[PDB]
Amino acid sequence: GAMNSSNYAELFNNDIKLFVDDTNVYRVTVHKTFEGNVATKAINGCIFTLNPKTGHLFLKIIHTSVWAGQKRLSQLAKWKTAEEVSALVRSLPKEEQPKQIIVTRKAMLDPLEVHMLDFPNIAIRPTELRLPFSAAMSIDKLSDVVMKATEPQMVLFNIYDDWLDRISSYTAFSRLTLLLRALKTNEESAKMILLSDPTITIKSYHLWPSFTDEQWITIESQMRDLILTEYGRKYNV
Amino acid sequence: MNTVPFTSAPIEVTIGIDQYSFNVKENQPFHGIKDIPIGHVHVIHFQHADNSSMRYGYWFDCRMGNFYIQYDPKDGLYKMMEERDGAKFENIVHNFKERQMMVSYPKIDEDDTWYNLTEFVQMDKIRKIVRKDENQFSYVDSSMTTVQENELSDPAHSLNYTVINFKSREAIRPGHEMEDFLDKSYYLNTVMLQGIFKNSSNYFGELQFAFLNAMFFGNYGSSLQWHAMIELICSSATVPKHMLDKLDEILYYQIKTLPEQYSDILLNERVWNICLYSSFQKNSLHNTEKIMENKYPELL
Ligand SMILES: CCOC(=O)c1csc(NC2CC2)n1
Repeated sequence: GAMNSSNYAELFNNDIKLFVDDTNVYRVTVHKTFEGNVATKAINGCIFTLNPKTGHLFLKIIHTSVWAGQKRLSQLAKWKTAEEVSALVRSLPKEEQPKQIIVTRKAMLDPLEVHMLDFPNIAIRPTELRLPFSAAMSIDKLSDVVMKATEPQMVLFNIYDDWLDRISSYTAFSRLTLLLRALKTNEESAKMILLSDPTITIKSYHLWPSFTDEQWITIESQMRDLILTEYGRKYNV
Repeated sequence: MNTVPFTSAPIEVTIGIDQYSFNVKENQPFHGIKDIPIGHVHVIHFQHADNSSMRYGYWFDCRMGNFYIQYDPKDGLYKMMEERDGAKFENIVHNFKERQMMVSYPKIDEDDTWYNLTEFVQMDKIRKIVRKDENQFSYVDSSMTTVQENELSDPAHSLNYTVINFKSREAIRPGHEMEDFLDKSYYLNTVMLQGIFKNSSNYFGELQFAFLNAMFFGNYGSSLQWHAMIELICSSATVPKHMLDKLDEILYYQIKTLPEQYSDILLNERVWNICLYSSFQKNSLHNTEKIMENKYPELL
């Protein structure tokens, strides 16, 4: 059923699963019209579809042309998400298809369930976790490929870089979620933490900097401080 | 005007006949029900005094044979039977009327309630939902489950209502997923009306039968079916105008008939609020919305 703290290690067992986050699919800027009314302008979006065990990220870029002439876009976005996730599963070899898909927002359940009717043995699950995947567009290379797209496009990444060579998938996911939680809570300070030292670079084929094990402990500690603080500066504690 | 005689009444029982009911005491000299209107299906139903569990009864049409009730002390219930000897039957009945041992079907002449509740209900269709082909009448009780309930266990004792499932391949055309889920007109008009029921009369007949089973026997699986058939119409943007007008009449009389103390368990809050206030047909059910708002405003 629902995914929560009680069954959290299930993410890192050997049943293929994907998280689907739709929070960046339909993105707009709100602005004033010459007449003084308000209008939206859409910008490119993305579906964030992530294998938490392996780090494989299927980033389906949603180009603004998909919204042209359409009504009720926030509703359409959930069904567009489900259409693209279903298309992705059908494109995978059977032995690569997920046994479960976990949606980060419950409004994705019915759209995905309907699109996946042909896959009755794939479980569609919500979660009680408040995962910070919305912050994916704070990862510079992901933001860059989304904003530069001129057409629909799928781009594949490993969101863990090479971490699984040194750490388990439970630890890698924990680090990912801490980084993203920090970026969501205070993007500038989070990004300052990640890049303050010019000698630690991001490899061309990576998303995050090439930290040593020790430097990752310092970094993770600074992210927890940031998250703690902001929770004071927010709640005055 | 036809008659359903009783051999006897050995156990204390509340007897229903359509929307009427009366109490019969243990071994009271009761020999049946007379003056039953021809032209409608009917239901005769029972609740034993000792055990309020297992409400049960019989759907029948007096045009299809001579039917009587006889208590079975082994199976412990009043059983409907058919008498094939026509002269034996008439002779039995005439004797019982002469001694005035029968209750009269107590229809007020102004009153169209029963017609309005069974307008589209036919015995032939009841017998396909309730499969027991050797009998012309159909037994139903509180506990019987529906085919769809059994998919989610004795098939002989099931209610074979038409399966309706909004998240099903039958309901959703490949490539129209959002369109077909948010506007069920395809599923209503093509799959169900043209394909399965053939016309709206058969659809309404099954809807009315499900309601009655749900009210009279407390059949939870009939309620499920009644609400599903309402919801499929209300969630369709494209419904023939005559169906909508007829549905409003059908539901009005169903809601009118539901006694105040049984609606809390029967009325599914979500279906009714969606149908009356959110759905495509939110503005098409004026009589039903007015009685619902005046009779049952809490649910909403
Ligand atoms: C005329 C009195 O009404 C009832 O007896 C009644 C209506 S719905 C119901 N039960 C539902 C199955 C849950 N019992």
